[PDB]
Amino acid sequence: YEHTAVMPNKVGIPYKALVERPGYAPVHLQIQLVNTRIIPSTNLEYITCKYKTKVPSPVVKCCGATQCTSKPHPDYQCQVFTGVYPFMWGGAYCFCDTENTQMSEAYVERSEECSIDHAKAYKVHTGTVQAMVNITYGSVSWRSADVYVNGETPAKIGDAKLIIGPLSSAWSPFDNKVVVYGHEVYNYDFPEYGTGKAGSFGDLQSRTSTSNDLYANTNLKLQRPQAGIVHTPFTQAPSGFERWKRDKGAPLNDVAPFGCSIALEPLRAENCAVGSIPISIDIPDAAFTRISETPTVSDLECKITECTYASDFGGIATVAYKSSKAGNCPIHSPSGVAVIKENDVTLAESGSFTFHFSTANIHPAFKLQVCTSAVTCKGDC
Amino acid sequence: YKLARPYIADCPNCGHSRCDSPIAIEEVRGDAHAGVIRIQTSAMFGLKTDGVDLAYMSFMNGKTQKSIKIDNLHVRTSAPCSLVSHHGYYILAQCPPGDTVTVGFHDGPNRHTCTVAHKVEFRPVGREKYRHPPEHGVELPCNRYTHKRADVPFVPVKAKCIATLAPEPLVEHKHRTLILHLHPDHPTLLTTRSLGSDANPTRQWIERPTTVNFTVTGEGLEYTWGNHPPKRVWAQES
Amino acid sequence: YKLARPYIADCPNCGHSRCDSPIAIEEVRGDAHAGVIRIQTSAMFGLKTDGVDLAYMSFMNGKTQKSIKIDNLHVRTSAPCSLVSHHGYYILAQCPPGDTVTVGFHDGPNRHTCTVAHKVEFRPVGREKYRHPPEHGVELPCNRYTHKRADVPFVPVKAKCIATLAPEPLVEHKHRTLILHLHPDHPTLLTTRSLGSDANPTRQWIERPTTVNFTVTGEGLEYTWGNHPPKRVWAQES
Repeated sequence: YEHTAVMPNKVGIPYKALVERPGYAPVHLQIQLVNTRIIPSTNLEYITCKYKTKVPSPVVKCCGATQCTSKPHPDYQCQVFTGVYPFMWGGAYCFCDTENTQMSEAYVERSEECSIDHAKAYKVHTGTVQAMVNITYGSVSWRSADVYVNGETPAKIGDAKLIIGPLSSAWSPFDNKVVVYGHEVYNYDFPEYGTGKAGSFGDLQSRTSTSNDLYANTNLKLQRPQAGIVHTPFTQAPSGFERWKRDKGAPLNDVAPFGCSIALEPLRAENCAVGSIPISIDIPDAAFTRISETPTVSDLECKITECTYASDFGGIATVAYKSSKAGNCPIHSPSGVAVIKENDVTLAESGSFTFHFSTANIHPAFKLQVCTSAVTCKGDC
Repeated sequence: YKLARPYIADCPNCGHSRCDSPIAIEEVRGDAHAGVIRIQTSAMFGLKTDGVDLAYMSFMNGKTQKSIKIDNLHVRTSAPCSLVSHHGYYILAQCPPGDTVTVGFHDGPNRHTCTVAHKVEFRPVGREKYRHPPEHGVELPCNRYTHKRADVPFVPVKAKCIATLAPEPLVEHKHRTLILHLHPDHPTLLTTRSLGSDANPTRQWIERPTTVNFTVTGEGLEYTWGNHPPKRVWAQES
Repeated sequence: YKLARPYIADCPNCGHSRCDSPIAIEEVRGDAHAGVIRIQTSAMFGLKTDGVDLAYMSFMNGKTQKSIKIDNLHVRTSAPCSLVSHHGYYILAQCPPGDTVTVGFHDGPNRHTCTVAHKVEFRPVGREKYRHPPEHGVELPCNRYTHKRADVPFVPVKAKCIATLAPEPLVEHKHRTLILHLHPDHPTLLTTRSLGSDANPTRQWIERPTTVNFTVTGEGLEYTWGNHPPKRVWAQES
């Protein structure tokens, strides 16, 4: 028997559904989405992080010129300044007052802490989506079965043959470019690897930043050495990674638009929580008695003994009935704003079964179906 | 690890007592949201003349090569600071700023204080920065360092550092509405999204007793309330 | 009277990692708007073995009533500080800002010194609190405490602290209307109400040359310029 039900993308509350076929022995069906992981392939574009400026000692040639050219290793910038220091004045008392030349060099590296206190620029390519769909068939309450949501293979697991029609995050709440800070994750788009940015994300770039082999833009601007002292002065624009830390959104993990707990690095969306999830559950005919008990449930009434205003599971109600034969009934609420706590109902000849239910309504009004007879209840509360 | 012997380094501001001093910081590494700082001093801690110890240091004074027990030589940023582990040229200590580190002897020669202005790195976690570990509940990501006595630098390592909390959010579940009565003592980032059959991409900054109403479908919501990681309900109370 | 015995207590920072001090401050009252401090120490001041003196204190450290001179155990900020009165378990002293008090023995290589960051508290005493003593203005009543003991805790009192003053509300008389050009040099609270048939219920904090115009009925008005209690003018051209 295939029974297709729609479960709220909700963790912790088991969603009751019926395998219903009275005159056999209807099967207890509860589906709980324990976890959903949208796992996409992450192509690391570059590391970027808070730089540490490294200033090599400046090559000063007294009575000769010093030459240097720009180098692409990080944002290495040098500048040659001629006639820097006179004789009897300047940071060096060079005999030659015009042939004294200082080459002022500096560059940026990654911080020591970059490895764990670094961000990662990620391109995101197509994933797989696993969904941990616990489908119970038979009077239990748990099984728990992995099933592919993305088009791969149907779950051929024995707990029930599950096809999960696209989840309410059958794709992660991710852009093609995602920043992971390895603390908190932000969807944030940035330039492709090859060119850094000064005063925005990607201040250091490199597939893996080592401290060199980086392509950076930090906008290092050499200044001429101040006179009477040997110094290598430079100015720079804001550290672009740091600027990004000062100019980034809310932590996407905590505001994800699909209710997913977005998790770092290998980007994935854990425990999504928006919408409702189609679940196709194979509960075989083997989990019913084949017309050997006949649940024909007749003269059913619902009395609510107590219920509490919009509660977790504050509903207590009893269904009194007459059944032709004893059985097992799934007692369900096909809502996601109500579930019946129970999912078994003891059919007997003059059977009465007190079941606990949940609704989220002001006055808990849920539709319970046993095997054959269904009611909606209201009563003493 | 703790190879070779200590050396002096130029102090940027020192008295006329010394200047060519020991204990003259080269670098400090942070990103800690604990009160610890990893310090690289000219002087070697965790090494005396006897070689490797765990609570003794050595220094070239620019006048003498000698070692002492850490007592007479105290690190400070105003008040004394107690080291935690020594790795030769590197110290790892509890002393919260690290931005300026002032190492001085108020027992040893004259009234020496070297104060050093040097390299630091620090970063927000992505909610609120803190550098105080109290004993108030939940922790958030931070950096700390190893306690290496053998293999020079203590490698960076992720850790958990306790954050300041405040009177906990009075959650009230209601019909299709979950109002969050919040009572910060400290600025909290309230980031929310609903769970179940809804989900709200909503950042707001909170500070002082306020209410913030959110939709819920009868299936709860997650609220992260700054200096805590996600606190979430999936209730049918909603 | 005082009779609560000297004791030792742990102070967060002494020496390097020393903390096993006596003379350690437990609590502070900073009710004063002046730079005087009321101190609660573990060690009892104002009592030696002879009983009550004016320039001796007692402490344990392996003892129970052993005493020294108030100059041997010397209070400091970052320079010596001389206490003024002893009320047993409580010290009261003048130490330059009264916001940092360090009671310490700087005797030998083991240097125990406890510091507690003390405070100055300003609270209403007129219709507003007021700033620390300066050259400007004249003394007014302030929140404070007794600065001599009874022969254990010092008791609260109103004493006199120099208020920051600056020109009071410069009244400009007009036809039964008073614009008050007020020229603070410091944060002053301007409170008004008319004392004529009308009223002018206005609290406002002011700083620097401003105007605040008020109505009158030709029957006076009050302006309180905080740090004083109500000042009143009555039917001039008011």
